Amino acid sequence: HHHANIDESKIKDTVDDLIQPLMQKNNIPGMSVAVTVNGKNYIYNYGLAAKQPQQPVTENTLFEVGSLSKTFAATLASYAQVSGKLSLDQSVSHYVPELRGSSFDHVSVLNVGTHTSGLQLFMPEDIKNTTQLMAYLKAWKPADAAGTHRVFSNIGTGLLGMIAAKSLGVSYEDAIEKTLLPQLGMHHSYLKVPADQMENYAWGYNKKDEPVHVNMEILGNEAYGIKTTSSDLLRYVQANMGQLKLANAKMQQALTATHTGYFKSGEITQDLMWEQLPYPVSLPNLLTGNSVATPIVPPLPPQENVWINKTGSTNGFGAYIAFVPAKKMGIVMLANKNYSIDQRVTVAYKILSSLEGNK
Ligand SMILES: C[C@@H](O)[C@@H](C=O)[C@@H]1NC(C(=O)O)=C(S[C@@H]2CN[C@H](C(=O)N(C)C)C2)[C@@H]1C
Repeated sequence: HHHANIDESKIKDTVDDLIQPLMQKNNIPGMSVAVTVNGKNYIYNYGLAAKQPQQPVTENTLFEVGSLSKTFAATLASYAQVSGKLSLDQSVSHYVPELRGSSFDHVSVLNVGTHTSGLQLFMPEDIKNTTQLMAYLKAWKPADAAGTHRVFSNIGTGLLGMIAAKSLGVSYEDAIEKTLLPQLGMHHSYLKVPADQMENYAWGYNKKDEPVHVNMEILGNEAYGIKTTSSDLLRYVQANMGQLKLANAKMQQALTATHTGYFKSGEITQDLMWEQLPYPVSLPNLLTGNSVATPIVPPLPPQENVWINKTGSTNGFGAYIAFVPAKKMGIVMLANKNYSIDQRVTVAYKILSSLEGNK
C-alpha cells in the first residue's frame, strides 16, 4: 500500500513513473529495478518473467546480465592481484606459456582488463575447444599495437578471467561460483542455473519477440555467463561502495581496486572493466559516452566523486548498473528484452537524480 512520506513509496512513485512507460514503449515483458540509498535497499518488480505460461517477476527472478559479467572477471583479477598472485602489468604470455613468442608477449594483463589489447569483440564461432583457441591466439596480430586503442572484447575478458583463475589455482567457473560470489554473499547468482532455480530463470525475448536463453560457448562465462537477481546485484553495488561487513579485507580491496582509472577514451575513463565519468554528470556526456586510448599514469585511484557504470546485453536481455560512491547510491535495472542503452542510462539518471535535493 502507498504511504506518503515513507521512503519505499516515494521511490516507487519515481521508479513506476519511468519504468512503466519504458516497458510499454519497448515491449519489455518484465523488469526488476533495485535502488540503494542511505544504506537502505528497495526492490521493485514489474511484469512477466515468462509469457506462456505466464510467470511474474518476483524477488527471485534470474535475468541474464550479459557484459555485466565482465565486471566479475575484473573483480576476480583484482582479487588475484591484491592477493599477490597476479601482476596486471605483466604480459599475457608470462601467465599463458603456450602463447610465449606470440603477440601476447606484448599484451599486458591490464590490456585485456581494459579492452586495450586490440582483440576483436566476438569469439570466432568455429572455436570449440582450448586447442583451437590456443592455435588462434598464437597466430593473431592486431592492426595497431596493444595499448593504443580501446576495442570492447569478449575474447580479452575471457583471457582476463582465465588468467586470474589460473593464478588462484582453479578454473574460472570454480573461482566465480565457489570463491567470488560466495564471498560477496551473492547466493542467487550463477554461471549455470541449478535445477531448483530454473523456475525462476526468466525467458529472454529477442528482437523478433521469440523466447531465448543465452548459449554458453568457449570463454563465455567470463564475458556473458552471469544470471542473477536484482537483489544480488544490489548487494554487489553496496559491496563496491564499502557498505557491507562482507569475503575478506582482501575482497573489499579487490572490489575497490577495480575502480582504478587506467585509460581515457573520449570523455570516458576506463577502469578494470567498469567505466566511469566525473560526477555530477550531465545526461549529454552520458549519452555521448555511448577509439584512441590514452593511458592514465599513474592510474587514477578509486574515486568517490564519479559515476561508475556498466551495461550488459544478450540476445534476450538488457541490464544496467550505475552507482555514485560519494552519494552511497546505486541502481540495478534488469529487463528480459534488449532495449537501447540510451534509454537505460536516461532512466537511471532520472531515478538517481531524484534521490536528493538540488544544491
Ligand atoms: C555479451 C557481450 O557480447 C556484449 C555486451 O553485453 C558485448 N560486450 C560489450 C562490453 O560491454 O564489453 C558490449 S559494448 C558496450 C560499449 N560500452 C558499454 C558499457 O559498458 N556502457 C554503455 C556503460 C558496453 C557489447 C554489446
